[PDB]
Amino acid sequence: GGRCLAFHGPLMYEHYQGWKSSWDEWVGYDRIRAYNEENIAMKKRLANLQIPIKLKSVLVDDWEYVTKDKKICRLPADVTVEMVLNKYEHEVSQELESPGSQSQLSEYCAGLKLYFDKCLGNMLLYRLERLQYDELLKKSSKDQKPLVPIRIYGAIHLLRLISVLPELISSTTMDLQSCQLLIKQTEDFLVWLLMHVDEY
Amino acid sequence: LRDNIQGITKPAIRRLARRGGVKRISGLIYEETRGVLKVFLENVIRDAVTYTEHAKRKTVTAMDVVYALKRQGRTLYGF
Amino acid sequence: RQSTGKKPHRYRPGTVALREIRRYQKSTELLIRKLPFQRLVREIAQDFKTDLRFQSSAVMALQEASEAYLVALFEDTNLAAIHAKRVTIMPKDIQLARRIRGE
DNA sequence: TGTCCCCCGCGTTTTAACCGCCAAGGGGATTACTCCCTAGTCTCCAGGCACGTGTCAGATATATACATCCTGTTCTAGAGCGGCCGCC
DNA sequence: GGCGGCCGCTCTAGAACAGGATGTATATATCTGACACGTGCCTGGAGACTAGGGAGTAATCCCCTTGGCGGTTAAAACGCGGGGGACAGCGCGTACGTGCGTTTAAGCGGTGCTAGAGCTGTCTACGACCAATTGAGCGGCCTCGGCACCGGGATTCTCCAGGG
Repeated sequence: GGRCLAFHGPLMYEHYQGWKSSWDEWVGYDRIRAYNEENIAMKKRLANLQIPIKLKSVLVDDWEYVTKDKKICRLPADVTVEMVLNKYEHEVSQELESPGSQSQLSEYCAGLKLYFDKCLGNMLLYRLERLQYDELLKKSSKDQKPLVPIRIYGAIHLLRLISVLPELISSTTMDLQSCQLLIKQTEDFLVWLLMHVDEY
Repeated sequence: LRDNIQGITKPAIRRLARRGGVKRISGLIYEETRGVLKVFLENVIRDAVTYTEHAKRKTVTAMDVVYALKRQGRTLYGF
Repeated sequence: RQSTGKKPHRYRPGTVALREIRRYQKSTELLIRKLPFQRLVREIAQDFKTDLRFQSSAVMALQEASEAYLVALFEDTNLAAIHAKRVTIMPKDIQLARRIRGE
C-alpha cells in the first residue's frame, strides 16, 4: 500500500530501484529513513486538577507539625505501606470496583510502589528529614545493600505524595482523560480514607 | 482482421532505421513509415492478386510476388 | 448490448544509436517479426479479395522486399536530414524522398 | 545562443513470437479426353495511305490597356517628456 | 517649501493607401502554313475453308497453409532522468538579384557536294524441322564438416573522476 514505504532511502517503493538485479541485499540491521539522507545531503551540497474539599484538614494539620517533629521519631518505623496497599485488593477492589479486571487498582499500586522506590532525593524531603534520610543511607551503606524504603518509611507521606503529583502530571505532554482517570482514583483513595482516620 | 497496421511495432521501425544508418528517429516517423509501407503493400499485394487471378489459382505464390516486384523496377532475387 | 460499459552508466544519446547501426548494418537476420507482418499482409489483401491465402515463402519474399525498400527509404531520409543540417529525420523528409523518387 | 520539450538509455512487467506438435481441406501439381479457334491459304474489296489543294485558326504588330509590384506621402497609435497639482 | 503622480503635448514610426512603371493580356489586320477534305489508288484485313493442338474440364493426389493450442524467454511498452539538438531569434556578410553597355554568336536564308539510307536484284549460307540417338542434369540417398550455439576469456575502446 501507499507510494513511499522503504526502510532505506525511498525510491518510490510500492530492492534498490533504478539499478540492476545484481545489487539486492536482504540482511537485517537497524532501519532509518531520514528522507533519503536529507535527499543525498541536498544532492551532494548542490554538486559540491486539585483535590476536592472532602478531608483537606490533614495537610493543614501536618504542615505545621513537621517543622519540629516530622511525624516520626523511630527509625525502624512500625507503620509500613505494604499491608495497607495489600488490603486494597481485598477490601475496596472486591466491593467498590465494578466486576471485571482489577488492573486499574493493582497495576496502579505497583506503579506507586515503583515511584516510591526512587522518589527519595528529589521530592518530599524536609531539611531535617533530608538529614534523617542521609543518616539512613549512611547506616544502610555498611553492608553494600540497596536502600529499600518499604520497611523504614511510613504511609503518612503518601497523602502528601498524591497531593503533589498532579501539577507534575501536566508538566509533560499528556492527554487530559488520563489525568481525569488519575483524579478519579485519587477521589477513590480519599473516599477510602474518609472513615479510616486511625492510620493517617 | 482489424488494426493490423500497428503490427509493425515502433522498435521495428527503429531497427529498420538503424539498418539505414539513421542517427536519431523522430516520434512522428512511425506513422508516416507505416503509411508508406501500407501504400507499398497495397500496390504489390494487389499486383500479386491480379497475377494469381490470371493463373486461376486461389493462393498467391512467391513467383507472382517476384514478378510484381520486377515489373516496377524493384526486382527481388532468391525466391 | 445489455451492459453499462554509486553512479549509473547513463549512456548519452547517439553512441548506443551508432552501436545499433554498426550491429544491424553488419547483421543479416530479419528485423520485422513474422506474424505481425503476415497479419498486416492478410488484412491488406482482404480488402482486394476475400478468402485468399499466402504461403510461407511468399510472405518471406514480401517481408524481405519491404525491409529492403524501407531501408533504402530510410537511407535517403537520413541523407536528406544531414543535407538539411540535421541528425534527426522528419516525415517531411520521407515525403520529399518519395516525391523525388516519383512514387 | 538558448531552451525546452522531444527523444533516447534503462528498470519492470506484460505480451505476443517461434518453435513443437497435430489434423484439415481447399488447393497446387500432374495426366488424360475432347473441342474450338487459332496457324495457314485464296481471293478481294472497302477502309487506309500518298498526293493535291481551299482553307481557317495561330502568330506577327502595335496602340491600347491591364495588372500587380515598388515606392512616396500621410494617418493614426505609441512611448517619451514636461508642466501642473496635491500632499507631507 | 520640495517632490511624486497625473495628464497634455510633441516626436517618431508602422502601415493602409494611391500613383508611376513595365511586361505582359487582349483587339483587331493581315499573313500563312499546315488541316483536313477530296481523289485515286492499292495493299492489308475479312469471308470462307482446311486441319490440329493446347487448354476447358474432370479426376486424383499429396502437400502445405491455417487454425490452435501451451511455453518460454526476447522484446514491445510505460515511465523516469536527462541530454543534446530543432528551431526561433539575432547578427555578419558577401554574393547573387537587377540593370544595361558591349560584344558575339544563333539563326534565317542561300548554295554546293558528297556521306550515305532506301530501293531493287542476286545468290547464298542458315536455322526450324524431322529421324536418330545419347549422356550427364537432377531427385534422392549417404556422408561429412563449417559455423550456430554455448560459454570462457580477453584485449580494447569508452565514459567518469581527479588534477593543472
